[PDB]
Amino acid sequence: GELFLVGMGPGDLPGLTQRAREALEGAEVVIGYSTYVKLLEEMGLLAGKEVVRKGMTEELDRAEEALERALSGQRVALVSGGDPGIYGMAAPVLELMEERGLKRVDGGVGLPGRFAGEEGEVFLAVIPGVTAANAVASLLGSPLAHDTCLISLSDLLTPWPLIERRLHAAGQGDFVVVLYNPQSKRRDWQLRKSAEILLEYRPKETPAALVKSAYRKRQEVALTTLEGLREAEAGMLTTVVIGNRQSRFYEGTFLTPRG
Amino acid sequence: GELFLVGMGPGDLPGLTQRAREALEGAEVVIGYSTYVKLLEEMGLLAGKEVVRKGMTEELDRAEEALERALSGQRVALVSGGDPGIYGMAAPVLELMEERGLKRVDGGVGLPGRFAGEEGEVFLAVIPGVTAANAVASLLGSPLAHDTCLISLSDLLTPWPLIERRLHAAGQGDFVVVLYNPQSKRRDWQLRKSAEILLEYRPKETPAALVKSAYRKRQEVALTTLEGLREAEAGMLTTVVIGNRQSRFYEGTFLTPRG
Ligand SMILES: Nc1ncnc2c1ncn2[C@@H]1O[C@H](CSCC[C@H](N)C(=O)O)[C@@H](O)[C@H]1O
Ligand SMILES: Nc1ncnc2c1ncn2[C@@H]1O[C@H](CSCC[C@H](N)C(=O)O)[C@@H](O)[C@H]1O
Repeated sequence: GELFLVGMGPGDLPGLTQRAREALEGAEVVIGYSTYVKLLEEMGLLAGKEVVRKGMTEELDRAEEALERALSGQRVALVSGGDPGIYGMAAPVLELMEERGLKRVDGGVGLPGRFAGEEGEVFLAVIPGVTAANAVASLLGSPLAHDTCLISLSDLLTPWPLIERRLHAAGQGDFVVVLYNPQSKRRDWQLRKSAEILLEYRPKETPAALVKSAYRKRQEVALTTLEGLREAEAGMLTTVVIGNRQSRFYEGTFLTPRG
Repeated sequence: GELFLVGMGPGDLPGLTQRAREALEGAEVVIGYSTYVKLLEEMGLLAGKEVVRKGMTEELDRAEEALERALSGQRVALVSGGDPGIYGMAAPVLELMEERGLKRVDGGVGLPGRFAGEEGEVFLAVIPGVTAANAVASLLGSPLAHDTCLISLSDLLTPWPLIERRLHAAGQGDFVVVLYNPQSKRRDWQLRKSAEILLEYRPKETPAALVKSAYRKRQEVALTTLEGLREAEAGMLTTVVIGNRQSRFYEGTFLTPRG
């Protein structure tokens, strides 16, 4: 069967690539987390297709569901917000295929590729999409105009000590920092802690920003400073951007110099 | 006037977002480096528009050209490969506007935004696109599935010592690394040096890859190891990806684990 991991971009119809539109068009079954599936449903892109979102809350369940359906011979589209390879479905799917002992049967390298196992075969492809970092940057100015680090604050499946390590490294290397999954329930202090770590490498007045629901309804852009981040509140659909030692604000824009 | 910095994505027609297509459609004048402009011309997207590519070799010239035209009241589309905010035109344009003393006249934050000065006004917007990192990752597997660092090896306008610093930090933090502008003429040793720096933090057998002209003609995917990178040759349209201490190869795919 076919299994296409389709990156949706930030969330609006214009945000998808034609390649993503085409992948959805050819899919017989579309799988993804409720919120994303509904966005596509509202766009009117899932008419006449089997839509699967019930019981798709868990990352692993979505991957297993999509893989078993593809192995059975269905043309599946597993949707991800932004890009599937950035804290998305690409990794869970490959890890599951590896676990199931699927082997490449076309002699190729990378993807797309055809794989097969005792339980069938699957043509796997990843359709890229605009990731949150680039999407929120377009709503800020040129914050990522220089070397950037992408870090997820989702301690889920990743030790906080390591995240601290990633933050110190990003801090000492003077990288612009983009925080994915900035705030949680279990640990409502991670954002503040992240800011304090970075504060040891760059000024309090270092430009920072919290962009919520980029390109979606209730989109919100909030400019602040690294120091201000210590008391900031972030949602589940928020991406935080922290400038480097050269970043500065220019007439409302977050400007990170090219040189 | 209008000035839209349009991200083209990797280079093929399906790679553009509908938002990018729409920005080009509404533009009266399209500006960009020869190679990118021609790609769009081949796609048949510039019919009936004033196309500017002669004398557009320099980054600064393209920005100045686009800005002066917009200030004069033209609807301009300044095109960039991938995303305009990743080693693109977003920074040069903002820096030029700042230099010219343009001030925001709509009370907004971030972008899009309207700016004006002694020489006129301009409505500035950045249309995001799939950046090379995400585009080549889709052709590899799930290499960027965890925290990633984007570094440009273009010593142009950026001291090599700093790049070394960025590399050591990325190395010590165990970040997956994506190298933009990997090889030059003046310094045909930067790639090898970069590999040697990272070799002090992760194994020789650490997965690595060189992806050339992703989604374009003569696209090429080459899998190798960090050690192998010391003797690798990269082109101007090549992006290099180096896995972290957990990355591994799986049946032809570059797999960086999610946890
Ligand atoms: N529209 C949007 N606006 C702001 N941040 C967003 C966003 N969509 C996704 N994110 C960010 O991404 C996190 C989910 S992690 C999955 C990310 C996705 N594969 C991508 O490429 O963007 C969120 O917690 C948030 O930090
Ligand atoms: N189609 C493609 N395949 C591989 N690398 C590419 C590419 N297009 C751009 N790049 C990478 O980007 C570098 C130019 S720097 C400009 C990058 C662009 N704004 C973006 O978002 O991708 C190249 O030297 C190369 O490393």
